[PDB]
Amino acid sequence: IPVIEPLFTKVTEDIPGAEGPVFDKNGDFYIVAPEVEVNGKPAGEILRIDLKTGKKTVICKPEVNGYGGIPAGCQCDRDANQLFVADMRLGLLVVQTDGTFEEIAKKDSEGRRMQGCNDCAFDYEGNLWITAPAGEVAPADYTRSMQEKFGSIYCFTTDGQMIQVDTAFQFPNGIAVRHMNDGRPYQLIVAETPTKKLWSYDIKGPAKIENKKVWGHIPGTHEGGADGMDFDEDNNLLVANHGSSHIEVFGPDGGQPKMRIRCPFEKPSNLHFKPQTKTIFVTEHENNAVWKFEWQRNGKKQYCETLKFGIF
Ligand SMILES: [Ca+2]
Ligand SMILES: [Ca+2]
Repeated sequence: IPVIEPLFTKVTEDIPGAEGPVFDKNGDFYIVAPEVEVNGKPAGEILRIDLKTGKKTVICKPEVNGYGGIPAGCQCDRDANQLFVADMRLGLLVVQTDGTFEEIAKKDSEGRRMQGCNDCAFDYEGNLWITAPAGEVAPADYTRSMQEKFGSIYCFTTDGQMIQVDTAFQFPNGIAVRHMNDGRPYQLIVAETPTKKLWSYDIKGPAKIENKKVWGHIPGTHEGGADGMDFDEDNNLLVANHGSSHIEVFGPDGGQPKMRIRCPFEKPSNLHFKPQTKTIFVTEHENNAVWKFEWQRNGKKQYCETLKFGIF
């Protein structure tokens, strides 16, 4: 498998569990520190990063009823400059740039207790596909599906429904949506970390997925596996292979990686493209830092970059 070794330029450091890199509608960059703890208890943070200086500013330290969150994944909304954050203790949060937030769901559409989330992906229709590797949200005792298969998948629809679309995953992690050229969502890809697998489904409609299938295989026998993911403008899927020192590159059809990207660290966690560029910002857990490197092409436009009132 061809392996490229681009130059990684340091962005910022010392972010415990450095995760969920994201750009908002203004081009501002955000990172979440899920593993920040105070006295041994969760006290995760959502930070804004000045790309010019690398200086960190924590805008939100989410907590509901004394229970601190473990914010791990992000997506920027389109109709409003706000962030949808997957939290391992609080579920789905909507965080404003001013630092204020709101917990989206205590229970799903079936009245079942919500599970802690890790990452999410907006389809062009506005539906948010979320991975829930943890057990029930706070105040429930913290649990995560690294060893047992109780991880779930949700779809938070445009009409405000938190619908559980599947379960029994061994730590569902990164997630991405494949769209047709005309913009129609048609395939959901989900990473199952420890199993070294990437799963896929046919998106039949909002919160409607069918035909679960092992779409791709993650290299290595190291502890870890597929973490964060995203598509480039050509629909190639870059996946951070946590613990492998590489970011895997899958073709439109999946299977085995058609290329790998060597990182100057062992634990790449998540990644995100800077709008209108080839620049990929990468978070990693070896040094708990953020880096950036140039990819061969631009990224696939995020839902937040699309237009509600566009013509084409
Ligand atoms: Ca993740
Ligand atoms: Ca991303």
